[PDB]
Amino acid sequence: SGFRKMAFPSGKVEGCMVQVICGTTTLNGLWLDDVVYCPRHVICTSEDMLNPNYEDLLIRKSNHNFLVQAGNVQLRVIGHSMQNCVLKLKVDTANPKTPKYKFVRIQPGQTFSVLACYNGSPSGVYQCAMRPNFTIKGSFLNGSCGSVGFNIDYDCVSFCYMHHMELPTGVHAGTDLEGNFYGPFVDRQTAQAAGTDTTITVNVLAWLYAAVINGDRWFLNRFTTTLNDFNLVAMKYNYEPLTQDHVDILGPLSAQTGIAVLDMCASLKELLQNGMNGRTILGSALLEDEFTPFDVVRQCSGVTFQ
Amino acid sequence: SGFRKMAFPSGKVEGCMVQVICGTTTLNGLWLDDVVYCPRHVICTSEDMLNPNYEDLLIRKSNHNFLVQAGNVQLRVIGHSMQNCVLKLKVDTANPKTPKYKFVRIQPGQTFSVLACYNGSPSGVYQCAMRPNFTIKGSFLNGSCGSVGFNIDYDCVSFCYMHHMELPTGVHAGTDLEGNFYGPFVDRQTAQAAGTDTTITVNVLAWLYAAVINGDRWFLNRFTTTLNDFNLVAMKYNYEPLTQDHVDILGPLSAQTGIAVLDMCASLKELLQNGMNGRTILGSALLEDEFTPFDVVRQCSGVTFQ
Repeated sequence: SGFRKMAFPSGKVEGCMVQVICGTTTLNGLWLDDVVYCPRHVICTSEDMLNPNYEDLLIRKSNHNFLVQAGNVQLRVIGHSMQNCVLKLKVDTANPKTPKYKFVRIQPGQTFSVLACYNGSPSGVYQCAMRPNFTIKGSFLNGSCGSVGFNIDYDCVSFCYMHHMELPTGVHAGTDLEGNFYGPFVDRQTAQAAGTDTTITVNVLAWLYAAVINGDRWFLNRFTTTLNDFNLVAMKYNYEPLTQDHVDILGPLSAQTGIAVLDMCASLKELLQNGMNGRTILGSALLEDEFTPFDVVRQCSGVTFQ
Repeated sequence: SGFRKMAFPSGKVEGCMVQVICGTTTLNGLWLDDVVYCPRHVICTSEDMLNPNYEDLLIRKSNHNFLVQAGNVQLRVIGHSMQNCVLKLKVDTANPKTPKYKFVRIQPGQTFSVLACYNGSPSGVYQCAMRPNFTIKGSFLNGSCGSVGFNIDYDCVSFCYMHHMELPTGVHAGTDLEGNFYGPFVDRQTAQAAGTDTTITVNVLAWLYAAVINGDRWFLNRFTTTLNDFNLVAMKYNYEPLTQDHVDILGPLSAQTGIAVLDMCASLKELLQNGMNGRTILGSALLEDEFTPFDVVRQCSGVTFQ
């Protein structure tokens, strides 16, 4: 029993993290097969970041200007190319520790594990949700750029995030591993609006299910609701509209607990309208939205990897 | 910027986790050098757990009754001994993936990373505090026994916890790697009182410092206090008494922020007496006590491993 926000074991990703140096700039890179992926702003100075012309800045760089190191072993760059906002450095050596992997563009509301790195060295691991507004609320200090987010199913590591920047508001923005930013953001040191961050309703419901399974039941009421009625309430408190797809994803959890989804919606509605009145749920005084239905099932069943 | 509850990278520990089978019982073991460590209740059946005589139950076991497997590779047990509540299985092969390591008995209030395992396979990683009452609030399903807690400094993994049991109250109890239980607990399926769980005051203060560093400053007041005055309040809300040792540990954080420890105590005192009035600190609606002063410094500075 018990319910914790836990990350995937990071070992498989630890073996892929490298240090990338170009001029004065040092950040983290991801070494898979004979290719190293990193933020293209590795080529920028502090001044360049204000208004970079990446094509022109990269022209001034050759293969030998990129220094790649995996702890102690030196990697020779034998080719470089820019794919969107990522730089692909072709190296002479295939990573012997390359896991089975995919590149995945995740949807907003989905979760992943971040391996926070500095100077190519892993610092720590934690879970994140991709916010509806395509930001993340991580822990990223100077030099953390190129740190990656991932999910692990069985053998396969699915990379979904590379960290690029912190916005003036202190939230975090980045790309998929094809170098396409999540959200409207660009790799320029400028003012960038994230937009209204809504709560991931389906995740909150999944977490309420997790609570019931672990014996926190006080918030269960004798009321029910409709999708329309509920969504009217959702809109007021800046919650994502709940769809039938969402209802279907929660089906296994409703089946385990014997609580219909719309009954659980009615509980959430009261929590939103009345608050918690000093009580807590799974050790939290607010409604948690960083667990997907999958995360709850995975943890309540105890799925392992490799 | 940003502040997250993050675990140590688990790769070094992943390579040490094995499956231990004795009869019908399967749980996790820790393979270091040519010795495998596991909970001694591996030898128990469900019935045995009610009132086990471990010496007598172990007599009925020989080396060949212990099946140890590291993924696919079979380990031959060439010796077994019981050390307190742990079983030390001598195997024929030294773990090639044995990291530099120590065994450490941590103090209450200290934190560590748990690698949750099932069938010898890592499931996930999260941070825990050893509660003042020597319990932990983890996420441990059936088969998770033998999962370990650790800290990593640079090269060295310091193992501090092995999971043994869940109490009827749903909290978790276990041993150091010498097999001595933290707290008054025993490896018997019986009723066991944990005792009053107090809040780790020094950790709450460290976290308040973390908040200030990240720009959450609303709770800073124009008041101050004494240790005695503060501790009078602490006692009322079941907080650990704050000592001068605690004050000294917080010194670096007071120096960074320019907020005296006793001034920060005065803020905490008001928070305890008035609550948060609907506001949050570092995304929490309650006071967090699972970050040590070390954890805050580590994360605010960005210390890496290997």
